[PDB]
Amino acid sequence: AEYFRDEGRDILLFIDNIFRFVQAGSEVSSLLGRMPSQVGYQPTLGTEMGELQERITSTKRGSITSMQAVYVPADDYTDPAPATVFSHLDATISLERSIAERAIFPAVDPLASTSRILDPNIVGEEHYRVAQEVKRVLQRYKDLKDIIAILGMEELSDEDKLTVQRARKIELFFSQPFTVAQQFTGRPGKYVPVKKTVESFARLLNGEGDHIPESFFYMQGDFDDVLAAYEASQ
Amino acid sequence: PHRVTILADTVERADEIDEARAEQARAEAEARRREAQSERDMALAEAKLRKEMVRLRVAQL
Repeated sequence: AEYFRDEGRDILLFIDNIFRFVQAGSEVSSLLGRMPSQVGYQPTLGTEMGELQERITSTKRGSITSMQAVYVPADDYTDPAPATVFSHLDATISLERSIAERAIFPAVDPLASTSRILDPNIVGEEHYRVAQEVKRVLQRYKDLKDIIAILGMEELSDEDKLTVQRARKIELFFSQPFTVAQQFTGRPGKYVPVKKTVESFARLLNGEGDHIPESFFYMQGDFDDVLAAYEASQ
Repeated sequence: PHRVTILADTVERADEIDEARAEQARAEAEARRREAQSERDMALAEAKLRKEMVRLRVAQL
């Protein structure tokens, strides 16, 4: 890919399981007799990760638009491999098993996913405000998970109840069918532009769609699809 | 013709006189209100307070 970047051609780079790259290094180091570090990993983990990742950079001659995957052993995000990857990224997207087990197949945790370009100068003022509000909601939800778990929904205040309802609606709404998921899911794929996503979430945060039951936000596109499904259900 | 009912607002027996010294009023002063209510309110409020404080303390799960 560096040859194409050096000549000016834009490159889309898709590496799969950078972890597997690190695990192999670990096995090679174990066979090489090096002194093991942390959970059996190689002593030269950071240097190997740097040597691989610093080559994945957009330079002044060309740009590499790199998308990587990382496998977390078990479900431990504190494992040395993902912990080393985290500092080598502009955008991080954290998929959680708990979200996935809720049939939310995108499975992305909004609170554990960040990006450097989520900047009002770069992405737009409305997009930035909508994203920050969609995080402040679901942060109020994460702060109240135990109270809902033990005492129940009733003990919360009225505005807290509203924020929790909107947060659960947002969790359902982040779900989205994929065109490549037709093999095991019957939902047709949906492509939601960034403008439509921002508008849908801004409308959801304003209050439009409060009357809609949460189940209608599951496996939908923009807010218009949810409204159409609600009207179909009457 | 066969029964009498008195739907009286308040019925008192001053003839007893010792009713005050009697638990009817004496206990009403201590065995009632003092512990029947005040102690109930104190204990229940303390339980709610301990619950609220520990539910703040558990706000990291």
